[PDB]
Amino acid sequence: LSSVRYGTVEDLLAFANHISNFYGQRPQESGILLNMVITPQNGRYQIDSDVLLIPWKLTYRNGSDFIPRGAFGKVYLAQDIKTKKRMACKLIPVDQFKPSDVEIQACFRHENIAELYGAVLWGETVHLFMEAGEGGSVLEKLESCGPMREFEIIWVTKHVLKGLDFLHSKKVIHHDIKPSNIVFMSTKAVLVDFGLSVQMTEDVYFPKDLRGTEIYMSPEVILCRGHSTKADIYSLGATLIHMQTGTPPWVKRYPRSAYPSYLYIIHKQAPPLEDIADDCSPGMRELIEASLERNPNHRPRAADLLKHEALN
Ligand SMILES: c1ccc(-c2cc3c(cn2)ncc2ncn(-c4ccc5nc(NCCN6CCOCC6)sc5c4)c23)cc1
Repeated sequence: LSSVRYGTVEDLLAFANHISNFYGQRPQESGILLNMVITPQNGRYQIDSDVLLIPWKLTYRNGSDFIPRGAFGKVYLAQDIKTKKRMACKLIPVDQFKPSDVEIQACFRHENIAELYGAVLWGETVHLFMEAGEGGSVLEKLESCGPMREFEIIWVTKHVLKGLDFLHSKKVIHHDIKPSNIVFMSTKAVLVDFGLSVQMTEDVYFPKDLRGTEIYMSPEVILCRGHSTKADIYSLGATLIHMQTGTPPWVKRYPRSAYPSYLYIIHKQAPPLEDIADDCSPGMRELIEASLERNPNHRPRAADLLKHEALN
């Protein structure tokens, strides 16, 4: 409350609720750390003096760069100067900070999901220290070495589906599955960015605002008339197209302009079966076109997709 301390998920959530309930006062540290990732100095965790914070920007070279709708804050690369340990840092202001920004990552832990290390308030900014992938993002790999080979896609898709299956079993819709939100580790691929993620109360989720990245959006998400976890499956299909072609589903056929109409194009023409790569196995084609299925009730679950012939 007055200083940064080590705590539980309960301590973390109690702090998040207090922040959501005064500028010009001396900036003092306060918050809860779930993991001991910041080296203390004189019995304090002084992130302003001991944590190296630099903006984390991705170099986009293909128009494969879409700003997420309803997104807030900034992504920074945080590094504890003493241990030289790298972490991701989601910087959110006090007024915009609410308990949903941490709830998913703090309560639901899985191998294919990025771990939440803690939340530190310093002045007017709340710092969300998270697990970082030492091997970069899927987008970085695509922009660097070009379109991915089928075996490399199968390896990533197997890991992504395990993380989706987990979140979908806990009734959580990720809402932003894109190559930039899938990162590489030494033995796995992990899902990041839980800012747009919601926990489902009932069988159908009714959004108040249109949130997410437009090119990977399903036809039911654009409509805002209700959707479920199946929305993430369409987005996976859209990322699968991005992985094998080097560009997301609609960008090539319908170029980028100051007057875009992608929400209309997806609604009138989805699934993007024309954007699927010409040189891909019949099994892999079958996997993509089923995940892009127009009707969410006829689209497979993450558990069904893991059992597919292409992956095995
Ligand atoms: C939120 C919190 C943490 C991460 C994150 C990124 C990682 C990582 C672990 N975690 N491990 C390795 C890695 N190699 C590159 N990246 C990387 C770096 C920056 C980056 N920015 C992205 N999006 C820009 C849009 N912002 C707008 C504000 O709201 C959030 C989204 S995706 C993205 C991905 C990463 C991502 C988002």
